[PDB]
Amino acid sequence: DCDFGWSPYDQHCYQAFNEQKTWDEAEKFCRAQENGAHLASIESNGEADFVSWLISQKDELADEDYVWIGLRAQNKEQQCSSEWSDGSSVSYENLIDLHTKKCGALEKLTGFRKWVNYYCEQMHAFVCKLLPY
Amino acid sequence: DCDFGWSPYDQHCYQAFNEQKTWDEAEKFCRAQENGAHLASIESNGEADFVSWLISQKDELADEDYVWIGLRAQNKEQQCSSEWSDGSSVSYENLIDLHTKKCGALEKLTGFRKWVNYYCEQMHAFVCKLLPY
Amino acid sequence: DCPSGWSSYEGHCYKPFNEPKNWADAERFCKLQPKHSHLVSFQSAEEADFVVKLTRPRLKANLVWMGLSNIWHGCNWQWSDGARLNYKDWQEQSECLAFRGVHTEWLNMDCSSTCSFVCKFKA
Amino acid sequence: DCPSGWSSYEGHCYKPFNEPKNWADAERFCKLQPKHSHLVSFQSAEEADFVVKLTRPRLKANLVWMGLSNIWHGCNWQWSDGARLNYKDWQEQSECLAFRGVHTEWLNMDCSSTCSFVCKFKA
Ligand SMILES: [Cl-]
Ligand SMILES: [Cl-]
Ligand SMILES: [Cl-]
Ligand SMILES: [Cl-]
Ligand code: NA
Ligand code: NA
Ligand code: NA
Ligand code: NA
Ligand code: NA
Ligand code: NA
Ligand code: NA
Ligand code: NA
Repeated sequence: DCDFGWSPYDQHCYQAFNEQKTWDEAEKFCRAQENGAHLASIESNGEADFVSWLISQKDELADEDYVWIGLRAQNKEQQCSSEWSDGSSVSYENLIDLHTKKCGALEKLTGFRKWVNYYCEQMHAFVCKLLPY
Repeated sequence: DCDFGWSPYDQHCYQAFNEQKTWDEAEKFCRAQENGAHLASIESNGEADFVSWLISQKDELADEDYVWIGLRAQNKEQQCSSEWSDGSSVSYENLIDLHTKKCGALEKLTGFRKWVNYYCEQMHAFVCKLLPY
Repeated sequence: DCPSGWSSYEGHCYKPFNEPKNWADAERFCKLQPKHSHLVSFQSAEEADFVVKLTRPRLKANLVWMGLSNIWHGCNWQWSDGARLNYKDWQEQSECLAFRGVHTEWLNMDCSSTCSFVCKFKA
Repeated sequence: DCPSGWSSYEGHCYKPFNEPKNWADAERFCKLQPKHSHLVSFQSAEEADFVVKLTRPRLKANLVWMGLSNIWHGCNWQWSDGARLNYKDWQEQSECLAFRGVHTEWLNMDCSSTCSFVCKFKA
């Protein structure tokens, strides 16, 4: 039972929002939609194709580089390389003034299919996925 | 008297930094360089051509969409349309959850020449301009 | 009161129109009304709350044009180094303001995107 | 001590090389040293302060490779809706870490960009 603005696919409902939000703002927004949605997960080929068609069809969208989906690293360090190339492990880190690429996005130049890790605090358009009631 | 990393043009020194900073972080960074630089101003055709050549020559750069330069609105309202289309002036505003496009950038798809107002809190590569000592 | 199909709030008449137009075409359409009118303007929260009450039944949840265009144009732009902003080289770009048919929150959009809109005139 | 042209800090030998290579070519070059070696690793602030002292005279202020590659790879990626991350579809992209020849601050870079680097081995 999808609402106007949402597109059905495979028992879920999807909507690409042209508001530009941080990855956290986008997820929170999605949760506040209908009976509570999330940034889209992509769980298959078919769905990747669907989400990709959904975006490429949203006209406000735009010319837009990146589109958030629900991918986030968890993490737990602030970079994910556990060892230096000499086999030693990383204890001291100097990540002051460096932003992390721990949120996943779809990208215009790769047809909104391939996943790109990118900076979470960057504002972009996004896709919500919902299981209707 | 330009340092290594800086390019001379017209008595000034320029450098495109591939670190991705907010417009405020970028300007502050620039001020902390040499005897104190700023995000680039573009004050002519020649300089626009120069800055544009500078970027298109920086290899890390990249494939990068936007490059901050020193353009900022001042402002003073949070949107710059003083009147509604009915001639009345704007007193109530609902800009909660809306980010402002009050910082200026050069853009890849327009040859790093034409100026684009864009969101200040977006992190990008940037160009500093310096008057050597 | 207000002509049939229009609604009054506080001496003014309002009508929603569910018909994607770009900002200019939408403001055009309002000007073309038998009583010449403009895209809705908001002077208060309560006027915004009344307009979304109107948009909701049929327009929600489309973006709806309000009457604010070129919102990034006449800003006091300056150089951080203090140089005179004499030479200029801007795109070729315009933004306009809209709200969803369901909340009062404004949204900045390309002026050539296509939304619904509300017309407004003084009674 | 350390072979000529190398410098010791705390049981290890270091050499700067001002020669733009991509991360792999740079780590390659280190491995090719007569004593087989790697891109510098940092275990402390004081070791970083010593290495920038080395980089400064000739390399500063180039980006310099340190020995951390694929820095965004083995993160514990998940879906915000809790679905199993079973299906996958990542680019085709790798990031590596570098610092400027003048400060201790790290910088994430495309692994196929071209920087200077420092080799390190145990004495
Ligand atoms: Cl209609
Ligand atoms: Cl505008
Ligand atoms: Cl060399
Ligand atoms: Cl990586
Ligand atoms: Na299918
Ligand atoms: Na170890
Ligand atoms: Na010239
Ligand atoms: Na007025
Ligand atoms: Na009526
Ligand atoms: Na009425
Ligand atoms: Na020596
Ligand atoms: Na020595």
